Amino acid sequence: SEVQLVESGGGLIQPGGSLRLSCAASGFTVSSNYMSWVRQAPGKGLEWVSVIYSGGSTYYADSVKGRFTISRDNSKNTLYLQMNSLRAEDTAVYYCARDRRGFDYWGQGTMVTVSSASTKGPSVFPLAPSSKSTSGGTAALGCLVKDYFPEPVTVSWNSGALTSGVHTFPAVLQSSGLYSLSSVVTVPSSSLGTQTYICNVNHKPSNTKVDKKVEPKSCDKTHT
Amino acid sequence: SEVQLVESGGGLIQPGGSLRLSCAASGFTVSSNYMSWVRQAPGKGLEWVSVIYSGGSTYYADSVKGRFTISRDNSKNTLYLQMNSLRAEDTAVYYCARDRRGFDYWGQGTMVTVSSASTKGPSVFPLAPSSKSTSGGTAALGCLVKDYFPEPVTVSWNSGALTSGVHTFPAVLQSSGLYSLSSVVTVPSSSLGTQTYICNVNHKPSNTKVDKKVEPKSCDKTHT
Amino acid sequence: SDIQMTQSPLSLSASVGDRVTITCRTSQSISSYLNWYQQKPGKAPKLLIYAASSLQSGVPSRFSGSGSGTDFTLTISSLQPEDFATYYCQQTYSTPLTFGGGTKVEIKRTVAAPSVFIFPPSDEQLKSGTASVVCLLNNFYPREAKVQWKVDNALQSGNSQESVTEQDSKDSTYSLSSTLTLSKADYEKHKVYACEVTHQGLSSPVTKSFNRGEC
Amino acid sequence: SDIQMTQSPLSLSASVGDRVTITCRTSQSISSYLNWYQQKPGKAPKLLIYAASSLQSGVPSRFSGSGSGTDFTLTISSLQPEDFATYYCQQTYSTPLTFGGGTKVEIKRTVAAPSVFIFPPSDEQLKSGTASVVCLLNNFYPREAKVQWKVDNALQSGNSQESVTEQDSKDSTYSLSSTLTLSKADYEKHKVYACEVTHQGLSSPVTKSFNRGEC
Amino acid sequence: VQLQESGGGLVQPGGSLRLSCAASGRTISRYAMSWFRQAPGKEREFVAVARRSGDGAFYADSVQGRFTVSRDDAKNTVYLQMNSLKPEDTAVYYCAIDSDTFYSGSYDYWGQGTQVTVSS
Amino acid sequence: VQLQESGGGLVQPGGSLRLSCAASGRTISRYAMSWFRQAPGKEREFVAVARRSGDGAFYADSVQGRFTVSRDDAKNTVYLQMNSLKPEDTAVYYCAIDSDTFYSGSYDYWGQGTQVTVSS
Amino acid sequence: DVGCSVDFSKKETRCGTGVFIYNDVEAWRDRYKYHPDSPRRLAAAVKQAWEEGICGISSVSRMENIMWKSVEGELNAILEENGVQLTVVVGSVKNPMWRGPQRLPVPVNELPHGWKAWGKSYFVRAAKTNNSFVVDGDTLKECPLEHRAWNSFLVEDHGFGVFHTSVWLKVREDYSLECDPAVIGTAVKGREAAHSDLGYWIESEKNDTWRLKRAHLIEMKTCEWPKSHTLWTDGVEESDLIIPKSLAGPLSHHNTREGYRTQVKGPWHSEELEIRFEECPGTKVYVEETCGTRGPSLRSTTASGRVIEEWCCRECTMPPLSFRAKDGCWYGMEIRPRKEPESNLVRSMVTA
Amino acid sequence: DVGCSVDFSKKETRCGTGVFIYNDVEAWRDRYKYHPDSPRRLAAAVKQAWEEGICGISSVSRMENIMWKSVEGELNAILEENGVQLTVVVGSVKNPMWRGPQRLPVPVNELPHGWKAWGKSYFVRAAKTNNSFVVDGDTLKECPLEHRAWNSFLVEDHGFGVFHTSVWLKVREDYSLECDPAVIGTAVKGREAAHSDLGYWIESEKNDTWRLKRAHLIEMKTCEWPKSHTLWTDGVEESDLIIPKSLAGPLSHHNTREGYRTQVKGPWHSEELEIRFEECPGTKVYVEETCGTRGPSLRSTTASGRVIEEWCCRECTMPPLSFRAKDGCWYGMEIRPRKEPESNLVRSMVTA
Ligand SMILES: *[C@@H]1O[C@H](CO)[C@@H](O)[C@H](O)[C@H]1NC(C)=O
Repeated sequence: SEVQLVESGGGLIQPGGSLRLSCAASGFTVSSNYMSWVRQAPGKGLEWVSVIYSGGSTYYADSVKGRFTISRDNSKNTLYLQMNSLRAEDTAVYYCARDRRGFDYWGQGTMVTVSSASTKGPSVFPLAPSSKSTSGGTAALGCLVKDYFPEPVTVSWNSGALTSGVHTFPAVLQSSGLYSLSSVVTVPSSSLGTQTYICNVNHKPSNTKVDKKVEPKSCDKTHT
Repeated sequence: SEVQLVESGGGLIQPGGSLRLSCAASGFTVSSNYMSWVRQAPGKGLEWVSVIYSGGSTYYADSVKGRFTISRDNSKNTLYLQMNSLRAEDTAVYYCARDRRGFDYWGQGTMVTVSSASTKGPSVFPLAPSSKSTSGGTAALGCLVKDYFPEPVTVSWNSGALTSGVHTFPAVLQSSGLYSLSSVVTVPSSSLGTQTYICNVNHKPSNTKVDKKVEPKSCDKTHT
Repeated sequence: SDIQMTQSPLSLSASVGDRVTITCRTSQSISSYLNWYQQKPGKAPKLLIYAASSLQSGVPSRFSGSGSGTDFTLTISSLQPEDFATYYCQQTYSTPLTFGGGTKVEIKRTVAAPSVFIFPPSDEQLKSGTASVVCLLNNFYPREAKVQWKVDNALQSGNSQESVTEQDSKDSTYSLSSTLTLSKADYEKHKVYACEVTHQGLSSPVTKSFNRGEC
Repeated sequence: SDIQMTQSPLSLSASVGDRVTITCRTSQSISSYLNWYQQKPGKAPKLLIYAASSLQSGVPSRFSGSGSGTDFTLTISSLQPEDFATYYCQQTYSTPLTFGGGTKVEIKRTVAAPSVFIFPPSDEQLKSGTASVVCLLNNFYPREAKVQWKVDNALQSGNSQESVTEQDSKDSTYSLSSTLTLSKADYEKHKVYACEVTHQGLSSPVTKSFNRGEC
Repeated sequence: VQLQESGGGLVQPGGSLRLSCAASGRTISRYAMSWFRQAPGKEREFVAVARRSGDGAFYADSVQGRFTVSRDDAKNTVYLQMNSLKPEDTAVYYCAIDSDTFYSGSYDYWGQGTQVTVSS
Repeated sequence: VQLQESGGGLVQPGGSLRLSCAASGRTISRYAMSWFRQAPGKEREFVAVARRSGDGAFYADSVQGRFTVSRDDAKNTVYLQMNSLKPEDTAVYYCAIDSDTFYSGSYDYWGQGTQVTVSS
Repeated sequence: DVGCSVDFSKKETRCGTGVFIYNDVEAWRDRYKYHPDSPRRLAAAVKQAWEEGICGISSVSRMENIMWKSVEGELNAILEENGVQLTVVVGSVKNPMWRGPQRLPVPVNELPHGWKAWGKSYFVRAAKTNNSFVVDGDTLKECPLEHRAWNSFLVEDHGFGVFHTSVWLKVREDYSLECDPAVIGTAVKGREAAHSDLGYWIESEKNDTWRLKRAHLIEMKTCEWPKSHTLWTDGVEESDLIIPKSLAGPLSHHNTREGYRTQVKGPWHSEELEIRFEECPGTKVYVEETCGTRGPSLRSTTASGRVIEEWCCRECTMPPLSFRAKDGCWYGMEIRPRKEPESNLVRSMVTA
Repeated sequence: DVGCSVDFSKKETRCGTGVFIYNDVEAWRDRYKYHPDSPRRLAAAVKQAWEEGICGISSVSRMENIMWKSVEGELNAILEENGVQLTVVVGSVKNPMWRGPQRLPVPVNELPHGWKAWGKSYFVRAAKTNNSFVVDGDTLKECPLEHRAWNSFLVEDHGFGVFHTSVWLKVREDYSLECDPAVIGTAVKGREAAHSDLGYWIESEKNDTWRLKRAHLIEMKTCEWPKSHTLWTDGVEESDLIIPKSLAGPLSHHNTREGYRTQVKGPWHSEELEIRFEECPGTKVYVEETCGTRGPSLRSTTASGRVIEEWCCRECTMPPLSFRAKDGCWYGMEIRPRKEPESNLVRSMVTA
């Protein structure tokens, strides 16, 4: 078969837990080559973890000394990494690479998440179009989705009938262990009176589906 | 010349930092006898950390393996322990001890604190006496201190003029990384209306001194 | 796997002049490496009896112990005033050098019941969007008791912390304090707060409550 | 000691048909063990140039590199639409096999100013005891910009989080949204909330504001 | 699970008596048991509790130095010894079994109780 | 600190002209520089900006393909070459300096308006 | 340093300089004799130790025991001539040699008088007295384990002009759990290595990656193998050392094998043992996923003489790991019988 | 396996059995008959290497260079039978032998022609062509470093000493950074041990926790010493290996010295070097707190014959590390000149 590396064994683990990653290999034997583990955090560069020579010697990156351990099974031609005492800062995508005269082969990767937060439907608060955002016959409106877990969240407007001039911002992770998101859209001012604009939210890992129709703030002074 | 193990190198360190501990010795030579470091967590028992034989070998606990390293300066009979990648759970009191038959010698200890906070004056709230804590002519009035750092305050009453009946609960740590305690004193009812009572809180590192006067309530109409 | 220790009993009651049996079990035969340490709060542990039958130099001659196999034992001939502390054992056969859990030796007295109160969160604190609710138990014995929180007859859980003092030096009772913290947005959702108590000294539960907004 | 692998420039702008130059630098002579990888958003890296002068089989002939000692270089003769990615350099001389700091090449595109907006917190969020603010900048170029939050003309700091959009596919412009979160007890103290904007394509800053509870 | 108590009677001051408590359907070796009394028209009050082996039992202030309690797992029975009685002891007595952990102080089952009287 | 612009004058349509910005206090070798113009009866508008050597320069939408910037770190001076001028471009021109980095982009100092007119 | 080195591999005569292993295990007493320090100070030590109730030292190594049952007589004579009342005794050792807690002391001075070494000293006989300082022996009921001694002697020099070794020794003043370094040697040359002790001879080879080849064990110590005399002490954990770390095994990749873990319940009581990676006669070790889990070592010969011809296991690199003993062939923990119950077969003594 | 020895401190002599390690450096070895596969296959490899941009070689070890030099003529004569116009040109070697990013390939086919490569009876000559295939020398300009090869031969057998002294080689089939195993041997006896190969000889002593005693160096390799052939690997960090890991130093606790760190700026350009811990002639290595900081090794002998006596340092522990070379005395990085300038002297060209 073609030369490839295929990892497996990712998931969600509480802090202090443990996990073991497997990177199979094909087309060549791990025993006569130099193999490594490489990881990249979401939104950052590449980093090298460990290496196991063909003579059996192994070296590890400082940040993972003690906690990690690299080994191989010569019968099934497999490359193992042992992950003990998982931290929160150990979130990344992990690759295995082969060195011959340069890391000329790579694997697709596998995602490892370390979070103690408890799973959850989102909170949706509409953003009201106002004269502040109205200028030259065009106005902007949106919705706000907050405090959900886990990913992924999907946002659409008017059941997908609206597909232009609409932006969905990247998801952020809050200090509370939950994600946040925002969505905005621009529309001509005259369409506000007849065109009913709503924002649909879906969060499948909690079986939650929400919808919200957006209006300008109503100021009928019924206070007394 | 006598046997006395003496540690040093304690303090406060933020997560991810590094620190080096040094257990000097006297009266005997380190290289001729084994050595170890021992730690006790807050409100918990004893646990073993490492050992360095006389011939050179060394062993480490399975939890701090890798992040830690033990060594000795054979030229000055010193016993070093070096820590990197510290965490919050690494708080404890650490000891260095010998091993001949049993752990027949222990040192004195030093405290290691790991927290990302800064020096925060205490918040003082009075517990005014009421019918809710009075029984048989004696009533309890106290003060509440909250959200401070570093180690707890030294509470007092009437600047030492009052000497009997004072209580001070042990401090506790909140999930915000700050301390808490309660103070209470019991006095005869007749002294409520004729004797002034003041609770003093002092927080030496922050140069913060507060005098709070505790008095019975007043539901009288004095809003304006 | 490694070799494990298991002390017992975790806490024992016995008046001065008594005799107490203490066991320190290990998981597999370790010959006769057994050690006994005495630590008093705020001090480094010290060693009394090693080698499972030998006595350290300078130790008073009232301690002793023995055992064979995986089961060992220690005893004090006649408890004196100086023995109010906790004791750990250990092995020194093969690394790791496991220690023992611990034991507490308690002074002896008779059964007493507490006094149950409750406090309201001062309105001044609500100007900062926080509300602390406190329940109190006073001067009871022995150490072991139970308290819980109920609001509108609903059972609270996982949002409170306790604080228990040590033994009183004169009457030898214990005081327990519990705090329940709620934000101003949650504090005004409910009407009545209550605290519950049950202990060996009472034949039925004791309950108290205070309603919101009473000065 | 390890070997540092600085890269430059962090990002560069060049259109189709241009000739681009990138530089990777190392802290000591690594012989001629230098590698160049091309990673596109959300994909694994792949190898272009090894040995500092050699060409991996299959790579198109517009790629070339050179240099000796601590200074190497890479060049593309005629940049093309499909080469919008990031470039990492690496050395496989001695462990640890360190990587480079990355550089992003803007294959496309002239100068525009942003459109500024603001939103007030909806009341039903105040039923939970907290409020959030939003400020939006739409369709500006180049990527550099700045946004600050001011309340009653007082400067906030360290309590707002901002998110950016990827270069717009059809028009090649960015968008930035900054969200500020405060507790209700703090949200009700103030009177004026505003957003401040700054850009190289603007002569003077821009401002938007709203009054608390304004309807 | 059901319980029964027997051993009451009338005795002169300074006499002696031995009360017993028994249960069916539960093995008490794992649990402790509680002893209670009740004066005429008053609420039931605590007397004593018998713990597992090693921990013995704890006695109320009034009975300490006078009464004694003992347990027999093999016969599913618990006994109480009364000495140096005085007219004040007159009250109905009850026995109950606690939960397996003494922290709760909660009782799973209760006995019927019987009268005990002392007169001069 | 003071800046000084030079190169003002008059030119017929279709001509060309060159101007210079000189500064003091800060060294130009590390900092980018920008110009601005204001036509009669209208508000100031961005014209062009030049970054450090190799960092390039960016031109507005209107002046694209007509103007071009240059700088001299050694002589502490910056020039613009204007070609294909037309009467519309008449406006007072200014020269201002930026901060340490383009990610900051806050203008520190500004020059003195110099007259430029195109007519015939 | 110069040596013959008739290279049997290439049939090549050689000469030069270097370092040479010697397999001094098999030719045990054709080469080695052992005598202690001046028995007067040893007598003083045993006197100053009896005050603390020492029963008497159990030997760690056959050398120590064979010195014990050689120097008794003049030790007794030196004790008697000084007026001391004590009788030293010695018996027959039993494998394994367990770890006794106590330690011998070291006298600060010798007795002022006593020279009974002179004349016909070894052969003076006297009646038995009330005090027994029992060394080894079947006195396990007479004296509980906790009062014995262990590992109280060091080696300093050996080699003498008597055509046999005269290993000098003396009492230890230092606590230690480590095996003796003076009589241990190891080396590697190309594709061969050897870990060697006076009772242990362990051979390792490079097939694919280093591994264990053969071991010859005449005694079963219980001291710890030092690290400085070990090859490749890195990246290895105790769960795989075939020879348990507690029974004086070395911590190395050369001391491992694929498909096997530490052998804690091996026949560590036998008189003589050799570890050979070959099947026991009349047997064949299968590998199957359905076999049972680990258990005590089972001899291949029934008490009546019958042998079993089927064994299985799950994780072993087939076929054998066997111990060769004087009374039969012992298999490994991971290999267990396929049809016969473990009840009928002779089972290893409790050595957990 | 069989042989003898003779000790020096004691005169006891004995034959026996075991494992034998020999020193093979001081005599610079004898003259041997190398057999690199079939020199015809090596020639085909030299062609296919030129076809793909390989234009030279830098020797990894002096044995490799000497084999090249001794087979140069037949290499040139072996290709002329077919359509190949290469011309090997072998020069002298320089120290250290910097590495090469390329690797000689492994041909799958061979040039079909006569077998006359080995031992042609004189009369071998060839005609010089335009383009060379250089090997070492001053041919840097003709073939830049990045197009050179390095470390592509693997020993297979080196016996036949009685009648042929034939050493056989091959072209290795896989990438690697570590030295050749087959020529490495190490041994330990009690208080001493040694690591060595064809050009490396390293000695260690048990003073306290073991240390480094002496080492003799005739070449400056730049491979990495395998870990299976070293003593007490774990617990050590590469910042304290006296012979840098890049110059094929081993990772060991025997490979170090208290007070000194890795020596990466040493005189690794001399032809022959002896590592010895002792003060050089006329030198007085003080210990001072005001002394300087690490720096490139400075020779004790000036190009004019002048020498500098007084040197100081802070972190050193006596005796001091020094390299003895045919040029003169070279000191270590830690010990800097006490008062004399660090630049008005024969400074080691930076060997970082
Ligand atoms: C020995 O080594 C070879 C190659 O190193 C390997 O394929 C083989 O399986 C090993 N074992 C045997 C018994 O040949």
